[PDB]
Amino acid sequence: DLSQKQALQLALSAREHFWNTMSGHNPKVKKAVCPSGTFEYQNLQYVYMCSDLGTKAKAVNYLTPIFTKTAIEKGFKDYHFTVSKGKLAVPIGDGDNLLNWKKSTAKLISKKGSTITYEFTVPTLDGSPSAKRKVTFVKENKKWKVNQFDAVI
Amino acid sequence: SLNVSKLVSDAKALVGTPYKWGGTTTSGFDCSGFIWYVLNKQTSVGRTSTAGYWSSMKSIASPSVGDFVFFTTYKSGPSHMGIYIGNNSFIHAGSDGVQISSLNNSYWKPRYLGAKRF
Repeated sequence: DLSQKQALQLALSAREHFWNTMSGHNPKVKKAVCPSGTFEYQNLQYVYMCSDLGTKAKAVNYLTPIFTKTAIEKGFKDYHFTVSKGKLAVPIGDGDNLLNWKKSTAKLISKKGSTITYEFTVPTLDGSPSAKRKVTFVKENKKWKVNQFDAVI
Repeated sequence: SLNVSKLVSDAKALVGTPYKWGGTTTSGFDCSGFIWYVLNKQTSVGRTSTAGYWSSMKSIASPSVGDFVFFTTYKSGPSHMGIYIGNNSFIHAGSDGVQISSLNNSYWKPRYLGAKRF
């Protein structure tokens, strides 16, 4: 029971959360302070998350609205988060807005019980050949949420 | 200071690897890591953001092969980068993957910020 127009709103929602999570700050929270400092672990350079996302619990509270609980476990693992001096840290990285999700198109791939998956064809600002991104939606609590962290971007 | 023959060839082989934030591995890269991965094949270098590589690299006006080119995509300032591979082309790591793109494309060219060299 999830439409195409609604799914893009959720997918564009995960896009927002993923970027901000990876940047270390929810831009809406203007009262935040971002700890200076870099370190090396696992051959990765790490940086400190801003105050609003400073603890894993604050991170988990940020995302449980759009991402299933399992997506958040795997995400904290996949993107190699770590805690130093009591503050969460991320490996330094950059984002890419090449995919224009706002002008995407969604085609329903599956609907079986509590799980729904849609295929998105995304135009590129680049003029590049457009991209196939499959997003799976699973209903946690009663809310439809995305079941993988990096689904959008 | 580097074998440009090795840099451009070492990069080109990786075409088709996908995209991941902070990706320093052959299983997924970003602007910063793709250059980091290709660079550490020859010499030991530290991991930084596209903004860091902009500020830790020596200034030039016109790219030669092996130089680094910078673009403004998602934010003001350097937010995406690649290597100049000749012609008017550059190899970079983007959402759809590692790609070859030319500097006379309508997205990149207005947003070509400048070039900085190792």
